Amino acid sequence: GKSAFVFGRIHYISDAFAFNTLDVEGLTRAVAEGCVDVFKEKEGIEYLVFLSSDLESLVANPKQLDRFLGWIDGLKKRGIEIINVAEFIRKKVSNEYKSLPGECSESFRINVKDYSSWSDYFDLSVDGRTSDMRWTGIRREDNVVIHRWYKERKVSQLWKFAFMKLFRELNRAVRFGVIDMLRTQGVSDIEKIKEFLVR
Amino acid sequence: MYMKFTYHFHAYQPGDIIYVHDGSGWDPIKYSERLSPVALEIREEEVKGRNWTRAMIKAYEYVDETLRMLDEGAVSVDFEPFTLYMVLKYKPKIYGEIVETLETHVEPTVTVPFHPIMPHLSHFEQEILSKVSFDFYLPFIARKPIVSFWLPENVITKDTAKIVTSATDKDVVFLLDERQFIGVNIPQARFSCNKYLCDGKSAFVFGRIHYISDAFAFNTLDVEGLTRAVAEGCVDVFKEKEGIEYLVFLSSDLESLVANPKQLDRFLGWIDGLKKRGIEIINVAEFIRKKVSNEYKSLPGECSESFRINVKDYSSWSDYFDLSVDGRTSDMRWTGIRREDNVVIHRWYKERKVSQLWKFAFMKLFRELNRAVRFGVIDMLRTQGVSDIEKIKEFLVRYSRVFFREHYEYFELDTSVDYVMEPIHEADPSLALKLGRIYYLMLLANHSCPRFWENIDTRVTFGNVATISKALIELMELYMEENEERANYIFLEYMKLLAFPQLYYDYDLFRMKGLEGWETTEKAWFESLRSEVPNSKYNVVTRAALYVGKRDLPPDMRSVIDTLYDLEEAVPDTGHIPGEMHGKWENKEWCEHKGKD
Amino acid sequence: MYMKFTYHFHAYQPGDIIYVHDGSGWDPIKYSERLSPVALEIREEEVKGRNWTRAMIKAYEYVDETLRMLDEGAVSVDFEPFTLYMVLKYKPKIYGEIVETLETHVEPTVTVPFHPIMPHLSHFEQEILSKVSFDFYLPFIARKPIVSFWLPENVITKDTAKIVTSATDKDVVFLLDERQFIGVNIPQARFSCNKYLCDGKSAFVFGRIHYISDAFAFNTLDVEGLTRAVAEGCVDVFKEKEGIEYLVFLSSDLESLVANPKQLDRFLGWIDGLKKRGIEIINVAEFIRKKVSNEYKSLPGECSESFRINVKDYSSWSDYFDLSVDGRTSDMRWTGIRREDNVVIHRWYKERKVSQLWKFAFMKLFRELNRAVRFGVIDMLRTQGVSDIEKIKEFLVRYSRVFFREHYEYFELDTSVDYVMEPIHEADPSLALKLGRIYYLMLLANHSCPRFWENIDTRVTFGNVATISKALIELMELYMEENEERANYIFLEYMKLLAFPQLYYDYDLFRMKGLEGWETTEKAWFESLRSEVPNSKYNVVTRAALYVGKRDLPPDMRSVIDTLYDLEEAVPDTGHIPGEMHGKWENKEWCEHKGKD
Repeated sequence: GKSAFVFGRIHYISDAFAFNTLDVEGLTRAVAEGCVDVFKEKEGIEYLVFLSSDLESLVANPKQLDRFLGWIDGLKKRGIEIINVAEFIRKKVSNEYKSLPGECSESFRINVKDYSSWSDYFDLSVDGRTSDMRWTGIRREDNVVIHRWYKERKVSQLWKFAFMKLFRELNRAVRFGVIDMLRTQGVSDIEKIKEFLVR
Repeated sequence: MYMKFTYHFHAYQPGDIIYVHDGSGWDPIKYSERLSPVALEIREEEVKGRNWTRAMIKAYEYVDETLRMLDEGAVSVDFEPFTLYMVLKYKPKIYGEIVETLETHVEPTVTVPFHPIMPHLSHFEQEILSKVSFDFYLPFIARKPIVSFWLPENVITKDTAKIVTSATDKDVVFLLDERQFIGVNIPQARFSCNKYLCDGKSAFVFGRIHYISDAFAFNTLDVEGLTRAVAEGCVDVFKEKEGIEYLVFLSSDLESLVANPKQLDRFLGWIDGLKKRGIEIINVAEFIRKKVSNEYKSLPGECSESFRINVKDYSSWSDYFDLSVDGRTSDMRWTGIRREDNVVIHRWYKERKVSQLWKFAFMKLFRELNRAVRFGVIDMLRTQGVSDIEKIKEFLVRYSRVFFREHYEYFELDTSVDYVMEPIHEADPSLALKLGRIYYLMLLANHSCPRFWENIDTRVTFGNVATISKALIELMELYMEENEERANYIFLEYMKLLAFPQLYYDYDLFRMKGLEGWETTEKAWFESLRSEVPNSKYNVVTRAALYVGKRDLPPDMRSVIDTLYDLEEAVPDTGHIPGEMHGKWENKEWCEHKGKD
Repeated sequence: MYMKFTYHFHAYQPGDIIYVHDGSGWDPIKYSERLSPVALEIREEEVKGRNWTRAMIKAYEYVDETLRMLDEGAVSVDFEPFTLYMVLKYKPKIYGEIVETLETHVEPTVTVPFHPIMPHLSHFEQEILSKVSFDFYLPFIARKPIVSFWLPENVITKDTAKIVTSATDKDVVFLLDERQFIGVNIPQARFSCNKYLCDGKSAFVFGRIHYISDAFAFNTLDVEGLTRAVAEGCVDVFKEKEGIEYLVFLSSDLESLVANPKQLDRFLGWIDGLKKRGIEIINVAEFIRKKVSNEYKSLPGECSESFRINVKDYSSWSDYFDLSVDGRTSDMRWTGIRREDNVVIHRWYKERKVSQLWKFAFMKLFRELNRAVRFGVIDMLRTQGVSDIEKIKEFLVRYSRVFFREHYEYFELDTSVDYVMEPIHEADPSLALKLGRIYYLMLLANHSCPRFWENIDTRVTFGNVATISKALIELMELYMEENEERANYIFLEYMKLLAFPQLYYDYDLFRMKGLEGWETTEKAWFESLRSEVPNSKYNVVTRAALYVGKRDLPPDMRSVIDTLYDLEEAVPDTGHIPGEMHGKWENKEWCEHKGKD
């Protein structure tokens, strides 16, 4: 019905910062060199390297704030402009930034895998993509229940499925309660109840 | 750097055969070639040939001189067998230089005779071709425990991989394109030593990066851009810090080194640029050996069955990627059909859209012709007391020593009649060697090339059809000698070539769905078949079938084609192959044949 | 009793045509017939003919005399159009008697010209045949608001039912077999006035009881047993108490009335026995009318869309029921394939098992030949300015007035060239009427009969092939006159008949699975094709194609078949049809052709 823009982070560089597995030189090179699009540099076409992490990664260790500042500084020194995903798109559509033919349009539509995530147990992926098995305890591709290591023992993740399922039922019990009781008060329009719950 | 780099080059020419001469089958085939003068510019020199094949064979000498400038073991090369054979026959000095290079200086890579799409052949043909590939390459690979292998257009399926790996005791490395990998994403698998399960055994696999390979091959990045794309764009910052070697693997046609006059120097400059960046140039097999030997450091499990990845069946290195719906390649280029939604595609040619439906019909017809020939061989050998299909297979593999005799003899390998006939020694060699010739003409007729291009009317389509017509008429005539009804079973097959346009109806192609909705109409089919040359009103398939038939058919059958067709319009002239337009042709409007001698 | 009873008889002869004579297409076809003397015993009399068709036409007079002994409106009868036409030409007095009976005494039932399996034809052919069926029957059905309809072998699909019902404004009653019903069990639906949705409109349906019908037709129960099976075995105790009329409907070939010498008297005795039990004999259409008029009492909803039942697509009245896996019939008898598990079946013939794979190939080949003819007609009419496919369809329907001219003229219906050419009056009638002839020879060639029997080598298979060969050679020659390349598109089609055994390979029949596991092997295929006559070494398809080709092919093409084949072995002799063995044949070992005159 509508179409959305989409950007996908690079997991391995994002986590390299967030979990302190590469120094500032390494992070700078991983981006400035590792992500270079030589064709777009030639054609003078802007492209966006987009990374993401929890904000709390900035205090995951006492040096994270300086590391991040040094990283961004390293990139600017490479001639890399730091610019947010929205202002990036805005600068594209405005044609302040040159584009490929069809860029930021509905011919540049890509797909996204249903139930994929940014933080799933990737070591169990069978398609090289992510899923939601971490929160359900079930790998969908072969419909099996997984286990994980915890304090030296393997633990079934079956409890997550039950937890999730139970809450679907509690959630509905509460929602129907609200609707049933508001009905007694002479409120029949479910859309008015929705607007209320929103307000 | 811990990054290593290598390049693989694949060399192949379909040849310029327009009419195979009659022969007994006891010797390699002889033939008439197209006369279509053309020249290639290499640096400041012009290299001229009487046809494209002969121009390119001369060019191969310049390529070899350039490969000799590289360090030992830097790159790998496969030469398609009949291509190397044509070099041997035409310019044995050039063959000598190339084989010396393959022996000592570059890693030799095994590939299939006649460059068919392997998963578009029956298992029986694939089996014979796989065994012949390793035999033909014996002089270059005899002592090697691991060998790399080049499937034509890198079109692979698990079944085809099983046939190939079953045909040798060596470990195989398949050279592929990274867009073929599945069950892992591209960055996740990149540059590591991965393996691939082909059932009974596993193979190593490496996948090229097409955008960098093509930036070289089609001259869209300068040497500095190529150097940057590799040294920077491919860096693995983690492996650099861990001191773990990884391989950036690229591949192109060997002929890309003469795609324009500066290619040879661009390539040398690129390699020099990488070496100066601290990147060692090391071929795929040596890279694996160093990982396996622990001379290089590995990720846990690297180079073992723990590092298995999957490859998409029917994927390739050269598909029409702009039509991909899964981010991977397929074989739609050669079949005319996108598998994911089962639709017949179109492509542009001379600024009009042309349905690719003809490719499906051509492929399907050849599957049928191939079996008619194979079953004819099996049937006639049965009449000679040979009933064991495995002995027949052995004979057909050994017959490559007749077909490529001078190559095996160059390397002091036995090509004698007694060697070739050994598995079927109860059979009359006059009949058996004729059947071997017929079988090999059929194999030669399965070049993938016609289906690579958007337009049917090319010299390679003419060649495939003229070659299979030779085989069919000879097989028909063997059955006539027996006073057999089966002779007309074979005439039926030849009639399907002559009456190629009728296959739209007979194959029910009207039932298929076009991508845009018009590609499977009668109008789209017939328009796709229109002649591209003014001196023939017939489509190229009919044209070639007539060209051979008017020479070879028995008199009654010749009178039939003389009545139905204007035989003066059966000429070898065809449309040009778009990829050959960089040549300096005497006739650049179409692919001529000068017929005065 | 409230029970009502009726019988339906279906009359059809494939004919004995062995070679159609050349003709312009302006007149009905003329032809040479098989000379194979045979006699039928009816009561104490012998009825003799020069061939089976002519013997049976004489027999029809005895059948008519017996039907005239029944009460008015008791039974229904369909006569296949060309069968009735052959009666008219050979014995017009017998045709007169039959048509008088159809006009006044029995309910006339519409059926399709040439008795093809309708769901085994393309929609286009089915459409033409459906429209012709109602036109041909105009003299018998013009004033009727409801008409019964006989699909050959009762093979039906919802799509075919839609084509048939769309071809008339009348309500249709389909006469079927109760083993065809689905979505209801047999006792649940039995004897009621049910309907059937064929999309836009609905039809009435009645399903025969095969075991009682066959007990009569094959003489396995005496008259008292037949009477009991109906009056007792079919009683609906509830409807008897409720006073609700119900119809026990049975059906057989009309020729079952001469399957042995006592059949006619058995039938009359059976009807007499039922009437004495209080059972009124009333044809299907009259039964429906009485329900609809409320002269009879109905269950709530009876005879309306409320009483809809379903019919299994591809079910029939005569399938190999011993191989059924769902308790219903199918079309495996004619295709050679059981649909439920997709396997190729075998049957017994002369105490050996014979694969039915040949039936699939024969069916598939004819689908292709049919289209080649139809597209040739459409293409050649296009060259005459006729582009509207609907006008072409109208012309092909009106052409039945040429093909069956004497029948329409008997009933004072317009058969003039101006009437027939009206929808395509811009076209040259010399060409158009030749194309109409060619199209109708193709239709005539689609008799279902060859595929009914277990063995390919029969006079009906010979006839179908000889007839389609005539059409193809004529169409080829029309294209030759235009100096067209398309002439060899048609020669290809004829070559597929000549080289019929090669279709095992070309149709990839080796990929199919046999029921027992051997039915799809090469050995099974070739054994199935072996000649059943000592004076021809060729399979019956090749034999017939040669028989016509040696007479009709242009001289160059005749020389080709003269070189590849022994034309003295192209004779019309074939194996016998198992169902004709009750006849007294001059040669009972095979179906001869005496060729001296």
